[PDB]
Amino acid sequence: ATTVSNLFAPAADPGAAWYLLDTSRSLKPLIYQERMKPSFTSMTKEDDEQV
Amino acid sequence: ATTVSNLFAPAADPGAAWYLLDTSRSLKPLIYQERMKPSFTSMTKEDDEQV
Repeated sequence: ATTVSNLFAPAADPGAAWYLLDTSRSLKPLIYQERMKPSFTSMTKEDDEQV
Repeated sequence: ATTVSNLFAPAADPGAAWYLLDTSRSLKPLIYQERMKPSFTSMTKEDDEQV
């Protein structure tokens, strides 16, 4: 705690143990979508909006 | 325009010129997107509606 100066939060870590700080967790990789076919509802009805 | 009670407006146009007095220009001709698919939203997946 500093009475006046509160600039930022420089962080120091050992990063050498079996684990690391703020470990990341993922279930499955990233998926991408292209609703461009004529069968897509919005791109035929929503003023031809494709997403 | 002359007289009172203005009448309908005929028009005199030549046809010899290959570039006619008017012109209808289009990016694409007629195109159709009949969605006869079992997975289409409104035929089996939102309603019993074929479009």
